[PDB]
Formats: sequence, structure tokens, C-alpha cells
Amino acid sequence: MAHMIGVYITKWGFEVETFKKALPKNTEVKTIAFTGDWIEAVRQFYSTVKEIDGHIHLALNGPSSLAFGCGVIFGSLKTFSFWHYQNGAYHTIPITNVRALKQRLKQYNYVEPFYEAGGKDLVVMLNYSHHEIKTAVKEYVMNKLRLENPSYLEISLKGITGNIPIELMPTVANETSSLLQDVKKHQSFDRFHFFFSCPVPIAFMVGVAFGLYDELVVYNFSGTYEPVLSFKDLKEVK
Amino acid sequence: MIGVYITKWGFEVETFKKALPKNTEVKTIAFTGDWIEAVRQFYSTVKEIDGHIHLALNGPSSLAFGCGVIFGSLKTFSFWHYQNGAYHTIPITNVRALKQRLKQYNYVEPFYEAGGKDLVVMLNYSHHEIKTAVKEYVMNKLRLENPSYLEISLKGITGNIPIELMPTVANETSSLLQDVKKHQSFDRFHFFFSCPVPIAFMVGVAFGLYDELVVYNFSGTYEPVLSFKDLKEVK
Repeated sequence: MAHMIGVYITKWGFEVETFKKALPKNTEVKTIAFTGDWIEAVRQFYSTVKEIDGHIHLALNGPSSLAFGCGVIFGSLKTFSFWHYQNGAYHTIPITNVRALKQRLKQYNYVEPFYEAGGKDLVVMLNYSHHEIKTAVKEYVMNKLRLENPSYLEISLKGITGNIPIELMPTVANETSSLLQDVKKHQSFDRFHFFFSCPVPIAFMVGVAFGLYDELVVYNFSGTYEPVLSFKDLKEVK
Repeated sequence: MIGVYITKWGFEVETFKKALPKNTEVKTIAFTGDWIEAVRQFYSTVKEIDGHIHLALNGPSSLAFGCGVIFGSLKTFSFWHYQNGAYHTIPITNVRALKQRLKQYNYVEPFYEAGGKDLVVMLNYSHHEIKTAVKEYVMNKLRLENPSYLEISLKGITGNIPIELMPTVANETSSLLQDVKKHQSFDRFHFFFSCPVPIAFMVGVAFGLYDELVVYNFSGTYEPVLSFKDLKEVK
């Protein structure tokens, strides 16, 4: 009865065959159309994975902010393979168990946190990819969020910024997850504000690990930053 | 596989075809002094190709940069550079290697002059300063308000860049173009070139269409030839 299925979240739709051909023979693929409505796509994603019995093959052709949202409501009852499009075709992320991602670490090999102590709003920046975002996020926060002296957590990577292989993505996601729990020891935050310069698979896996435990807001860059998912919306998806 | 040849002429395509693997078709894109039209036709040609692309370009580095910007960074490519009377392949089988952000730079160095939120970028591998001429143009024709300036130039290397170092120089340049954003959040980048075509292409690939950018070309004087709005509308 239980049988593997593909779920493809895409800003387009026409290109789904590339994903399908990468999967085992006779794997059905359910397409979720992302049209610039984050909460609707997350809702449809939840609806789809809720009723799936079996291993889920995921791919997401779309923003990392959406990937993070989908991760947050994914939960920990289902297994998945994450497929990523690179230098030719789709390749599976080394199959990462959900419980494995939430493992807390004492030693980090890749992530480098820079914590700036402030108030109860924490601005989280995953500064992992080619495009440098720190000053852009701070300018946006200062001009648009109307917060008093927010705390900042900028996370950069040692060595691999802008060139993260598939094979390191589970490790980077695990390390990020562990840091996001560590930071809560500094103080009790009211709210986490998430900004990404980050591969989609990592964003998804970090969302899976972090979950919907804290008040959070997810932000997307499209010429400027805007909030695209809130804790309230994500809670109401279930 | 196919080859795409972007050229200010057209008649000379056969040496490119001959350099490629047997039975590679080549599409010529004829540049006639309209940058946005050539970039449009380039994008139209490569848009639905996923596999490896062979590229060559006979024309200005400013065009090469524009083609790089709309190429994206999902597709692998070989750039065939014409040097010392023949074509030489620059194979890029991992595009992310061009986008790796660096702490250690071996071949290029930044010279940053702090100003406002317009950044004037000079990609100058010539071993003779272009800053005075660019500044005169900026002050007199663009009338920008207290722009920041970033010159990127060679260090250590005293002459031409060998083929073998062109990916490295492009990678380092691209990394510096992101590193400068640590100084402040810029609103707009203005690109001026004195540089080899393959480097311009590779830097365009990495930089992408992520910041408001304007591309300038030197032909006796400087003029803008590509804007962010035009490039956005190509897609």
C-alpha cells in the first residue's frame, strides 16, 4: 500500500518531466503551483503530504523562503529525499532522516555565528550563498520593521560559502539547526525574523528541524525584502 | 550539444565550428551595435537548453558581461577564447566554482573609495588606470551624487592573464563584488570595463541580475548600453 511518491513545488509547471525522469520508474508526481502566494503553496503542500503513505521525493523550483516554510509544516512523521538541480540534472541529497537533523552539536565545522545582543526580536541571517546580504538585511530592519535595538544572528560558512555541494547540505542544515537552539540560551526571544541567502534544500531541512515552536516571520527578497509567512498563518495551515 | 557564437561580424564563424566536437551545430548571434537585442537573442537561444553549451564571442566585453548576466548559473559551459591566433577552451563543469566566496585573494585586489549608494565599478586588468576618465564621465554626463568607487585590478601578474588563470580571476573578481557590500548596502552598480571577454562573461554569470545594475561601453567615450529594466524584460 505504502508507495514512494514525488511532490514538485514549482513557480512554473511545464518542466516537471525533468524531475520525474530522475525518480524510480512509475513514481507518480504531484505538482504544486507556486504563483507568488506563499501561504497558499504551503497549505497545498501540507494537504498533499498529509495524505501520502510512503517515502516522499521532494523538489522545489522556487524561493528558499518558501522552502523554509514548507519545512516548518512538514513535521517529523514522514521520510523524504530532497532532489536538487545542479550542473546537468537532478541529484538526491544524501537521504537525511528528520531526527538526525535535530541532533545538537558541541563542535561545529562549517557554521560561524556572529551574535549581537539586543532586544527580544532576533534577526537571523543565513549568509550562505554567493550574494552578500548582511547590510541589505540591516538596512531593511532599521527602516521598515520599527524594532528597538533588535538582536542579530548572522551565520556564515567557513570555506564553502557560495559553493556548497549536495553532499554537505545535511551537515550544514544540522549545524544551523543546532545553532538556532543554542542562541536561545542567550535570552528568551519573543520572535525570530528569518532572512536567507541559502540553497533551497538547506532552507527546507532547517525548517524541518526548527519547526513551528517559536513566533517567527519569514522574509523574501525580490528587489526589496517583505514578510511572506507568519507564525499565525503557518499555525492555521494545520 | 550546440555552440553559440556572438559576433559583431558573422562571416568568421567557421574557425569556432572547427574547434568544437564533430557534428556540433553552431547558432550565430549577430551583434550590430544594439546590446539589448543581442542579449535578447542570446537568451532566446540558450533559454530551453539544459545541457552543456559551447560559447564564443567576438565583440565588446560589455556585451559578454550582459550575456553572462542573463545566462544564469544552472547551466555548464565551455567558453572558447580566441588568443594567439587560435581557440582555447575554458571548461566550466561546476558553475558554483565561479561563485565560491573567498577570504584569500591571489590575483586581484580592490580599491574602494567610500561614498553614497551608487557604486561605480571599474574592472580594470589593463595595468593603466581608467579611474580618472571614468570619474570625469560620471561627474560630467551622469551627474551622480557622491558615488562610491570600486576599482578591481590585477596584482602580481604584470602582463596578460593566461587562459589557465581566467576562471580564478573571474572567481576572485566576483567574490570581491559581493565583499564590497559589507561596507554598506548599495542601491545600484555601474559597470565599466577594461578586461578580457571570457572574464567579463564569467563575472556576469556570477553577479547575475540581483542588484540594479547598468552596463557601460567605451568607444571613444562611455555610454550606458544595458539597464536592469531592459535585462529584466528579456526574461
